[PDB]
Amino acid sequence: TIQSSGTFSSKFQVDNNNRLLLQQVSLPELPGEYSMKVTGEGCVYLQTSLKYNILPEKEEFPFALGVQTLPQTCDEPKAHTSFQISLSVSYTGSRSASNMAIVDVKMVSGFIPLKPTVKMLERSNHVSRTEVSSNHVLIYLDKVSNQTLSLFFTVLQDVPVRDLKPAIVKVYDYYETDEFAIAEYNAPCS
Amino acid sequence: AFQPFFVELTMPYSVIRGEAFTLKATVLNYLPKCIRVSVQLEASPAFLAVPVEKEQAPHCICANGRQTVSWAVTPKSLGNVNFTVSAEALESQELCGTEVPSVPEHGRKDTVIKPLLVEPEGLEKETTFNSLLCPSGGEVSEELSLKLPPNVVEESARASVSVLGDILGSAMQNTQNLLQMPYGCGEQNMVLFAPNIYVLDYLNETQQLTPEIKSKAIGYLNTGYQRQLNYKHYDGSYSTFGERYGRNQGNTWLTAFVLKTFAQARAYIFIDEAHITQALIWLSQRQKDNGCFR
Amino acid sequence: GRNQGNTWLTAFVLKTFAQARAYIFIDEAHITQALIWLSQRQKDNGCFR
Ligand SMILES: *[C@@H]1O[C@H](CO)[C@@H](O[C@@H]2O[C@H](CO)[C@@H](O)[C@H](O)[C@H]2NC(C)=O)[C@H](O)[C@H]1NC(C)=O
Ligand SMILES: *[C@@H]1O[C@H](CO)[C@@H](O)[C@H](O)[C@H]1NC(C)=O
Repeated sequence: TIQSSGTFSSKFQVDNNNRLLLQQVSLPELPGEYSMKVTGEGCVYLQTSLKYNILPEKEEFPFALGVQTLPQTCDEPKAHTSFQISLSVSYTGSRSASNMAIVDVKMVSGFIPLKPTVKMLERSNHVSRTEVSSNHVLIYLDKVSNQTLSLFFTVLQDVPVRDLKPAIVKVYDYYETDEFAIAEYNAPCS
Repeated sequence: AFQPFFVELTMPYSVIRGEAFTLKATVLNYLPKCIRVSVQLEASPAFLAVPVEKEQAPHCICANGRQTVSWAVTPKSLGNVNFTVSAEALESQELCGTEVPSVPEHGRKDTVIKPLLVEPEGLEKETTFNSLLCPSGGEVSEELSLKLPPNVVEESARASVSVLGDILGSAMQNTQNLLQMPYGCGEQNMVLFAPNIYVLDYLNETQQLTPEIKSKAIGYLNTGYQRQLNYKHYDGSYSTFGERYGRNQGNTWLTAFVLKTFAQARAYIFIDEAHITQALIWLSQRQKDNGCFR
Repeated sequence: GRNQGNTWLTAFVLKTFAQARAYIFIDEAHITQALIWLSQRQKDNGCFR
């Protein structure tokens, strides 16, 4: 029994045949409250998940994703398409946890990379997996760094017409206690 | 095989909140005949379609006639959405050009139906919860409260539930892969042999998976252990390259992970019960009598 | 494989392998493996054949 605040109660049932049956049900309430009740013999476990978006406009935070997009503006008829975006990043909390794993680097709405493939192809800094996702970039496994490094890479304009809101590609995990340290900047050519 | 008409499009992408992208449509006549095609799109209140070519109809072209046909649209909903357009050729209008046959077969009107994704506003995540209930011929009930709305975005948040017991593993496409002797180093070799070992367990266990590549991975493992003969220590410990570091211990995940399977691997090629007791007896030594040894 | 061998020499030495375990290093693995090979040959009741 899946009962909610809004006078709502959906029932389900399970057996040897419903064993393998996924029973998906959602609700639209801003109230999130989930009373349940079952019966029978043995133990069994159900699970929940609550999807939602975040980061409308976060405020600044400890970590430094150093990204720079282009010469400060398109301001020319040829631009909005070819602009190499240079990204330059290292957090300091780097101690005795693991090898260098984390990154995320993706495209904005309507922008296709090529040479970005080839610049990642080049980079290798004393040790590297030459790892790649074909929408992202993975040259990270190495020893603890106080430095950063950087790179630069452009796109081609896949979208001629684009409503105003940016794309931002951030993942930021350094230490359990502190805030999780985001740093950001979008594309200005708009 | 042939069609004289085919539709190319603007694949939108998983796109931004503001949904006014650039949707176009283009059909091209590869038949030599100039034919009128009456066209429109099937829309809904699920989005805010906008007529770019409001007053005038994209009308008529000839063999390989290039025309770009687009509209503006700024949806309301989020998630994957299909877009249905239709393009039909009508008769009795020999006026767009000199003439218009417009007499196709059962593939009369060209219609295209396109699932495009819209990405919502903001960075995406979820929150879940985990609840069991185990009545033993009885009854148990639980309550779960589902709320963390700080710094919230418009109409963004939803949720669901399920439970499962699945049987019948279909398949194995998750299974296969391979790597080798690590060209860069003998350092990443620890992450080589470590999962390499329990591939023994899968050859036959799986009934979907590819045992042969795991029956190859033993072909490798018939060398894998030989490195561990080299990566061990004389006193008995193990390192990335082994001994020359005496009065110390080392990591034990890998030796603990393996030393069983060294004993499952002690069938095909022979490792002794000396290699396992020496591993062991090295362990017994590190134990203090009272303290959780430093 | 499934056999034993003479033991005068190994018994004669395995001590001095442990007196010789000062100058150049032989492990306490080399002596317990020698040993544990011996414990196996013992029956539970019979003076093993
Ligand atoms: C990054 O900073 C660390 C800080 O520990 C440097 O490591 C040592 O720094 C001390 C001074 O704090 C020096 O006396 C040592 O010679 C440094 N080396 C070591 C490993 O002890 C480190 O050199 C800096 N560079 C990187 C990339 O780690
Ligand atoms: C949209 O198209 C996809 C792929 O053809 C299909 O799986 C899905 O059911 C369609 N959704 C509809 C019919 O709205």
